[PDB]
Amino acid sequence: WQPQTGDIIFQISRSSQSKAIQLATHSDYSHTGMLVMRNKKPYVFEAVGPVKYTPLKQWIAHGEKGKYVVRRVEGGLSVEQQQKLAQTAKRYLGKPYDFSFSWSDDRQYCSEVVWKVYQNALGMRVGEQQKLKEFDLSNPLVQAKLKERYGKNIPLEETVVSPQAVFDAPQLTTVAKEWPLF
Repeated sequence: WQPQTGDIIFQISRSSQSKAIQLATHSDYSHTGMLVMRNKKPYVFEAVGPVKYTPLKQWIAHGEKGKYVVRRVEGGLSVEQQQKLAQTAKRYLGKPYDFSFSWSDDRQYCSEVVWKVYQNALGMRVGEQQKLKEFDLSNPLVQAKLKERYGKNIPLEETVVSPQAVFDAPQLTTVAKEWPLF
């Protein structure tokens, strides 16, 4: 794998919400970011409170067991497309972490910011949106974490984009994988 600006990278978060996210979204992925080459060095643009750039080596090390998978638009992006993603990403830097998973731009969560950058830079929708209530909220671990964060005021009608949703976007192919399934 030769990292390129725009590559979308996924990992298992070590945060306490990570398991609930995996369960609700039927996914192994609980954190995502987008590669940005800065002076030819790979950084991961990610919404972690705040939205920021992180050196790729450090980003990967933070994932559980160092596991990661990388998706890229099939056939690659042009240099011009890459420069538009990089440019747009700049507009979200410094935004705090979106603890509400709200679709407003005030704060950002991980898959929200990757989705919004692709949409605003290239007009690509990289992933299906659905309502919070449409996820799988049946597991008691999931219900406990929703209670912890939201109490009774769960935003059931909120438009959300999950990491799994971005992963399964039709444009994408896998270009790197260090993820043993044993």
